[PDB]
Formats: sequence, C-alpha cells, structure tokens
Amino acid sequence: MMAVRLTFDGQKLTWPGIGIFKATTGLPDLQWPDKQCVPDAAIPEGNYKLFIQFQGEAPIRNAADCDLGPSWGWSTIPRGQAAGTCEIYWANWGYNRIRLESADEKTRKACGGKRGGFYIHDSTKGYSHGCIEVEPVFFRILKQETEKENGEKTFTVNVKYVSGQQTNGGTKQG
Amino acid sequence: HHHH
Repeated sequence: MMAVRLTFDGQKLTWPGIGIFKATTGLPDLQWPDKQCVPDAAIPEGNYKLFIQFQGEAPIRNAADCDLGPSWGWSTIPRGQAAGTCEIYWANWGYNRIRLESADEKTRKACGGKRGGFYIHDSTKGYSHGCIEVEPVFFRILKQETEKENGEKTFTVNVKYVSGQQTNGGTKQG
Repeated sequence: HHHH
C-alpha cells in the first residue's frame, strides 16, 4: 500500500526498489531540457500525480479527426477500429495511457502555465507529443504489483533533468 | 491540450 514516487531523468523512469524502464519525452528536435517550455517538447520539470485506476477504453471525441477525449485514469487506446489517418495518429498513443496532473504550484506555473495534457503511454516510436513514452513492460509490472494489493495505491513522478543530454531513452522499436 |  506504500506510496510510490517514480523518478524520470529524461532517459530512465525508476520505480524505487523495483526497476528501471527506458523512457522518452518530446518530439524529435525538442528532446532537450532547454526546450521544456515549447509545446510538444520535453515535459516540464516538477512533481506530477499518476491516475492509475484502470478505466477501460479511452473516450473518442471526434472520430473523423482521430481525436481522443481526456480522462483521469489508466485507459486503453482503440487501435482495433482505427482506419485511414487514425492508424497513423493513434500509433503515437500506443495501447495504454495514464493521466498525469501537476501536483504543486511551482510545477503548474511552469512555462506561464501554457503546457498541459500530460500522460505516460506505451507507444514504441522514440518520441512523444509532450508526454512520457515508456517501455511497454512498465504497464505489466504495474498490473502485477497493484492487483494483489488491497489498500490505498498512491503513485507520483518527479521529473528532474540533471544534464543537457537528449531526453530519449531508446524506446524506438528495435 | 491536443497531441496532434
């Protein structure tokens, strides 16, 4: 039941006491800590809450434009029904996503507060539209560790870049 | 906030 504080340094997402997962943030030319105030770039540094409650399929906002609605939980991407352009766009989501929310004022006020809509997701592209792309095995570890626990399940992540290295953890499919 |  103990709280879990994940850490993310731009290349590695750590679950303390369990393991290290490859992870990536930002579009290809924006995977840098000095770009974190540019839309779709590396996520701003700070503290975020994860919504890990499993809520099934994500809502579809506009099917013609391939638009998914926001949801505060762990949801799935409807890849099986994708057609045409949505086969392209929803491959950038992957199969699973977990909503993030800024968890203090300093994080929320970052970048004039102009950025938002953050998630952890399991596409295998080697980039992310302003979110955190993680190795897919993370979601299977998450399931195994949480489904046997009865009590409270509290997950956060701290984002902190400690060098100028590219915020790319090698998540592109091998 | 969109992602495409």
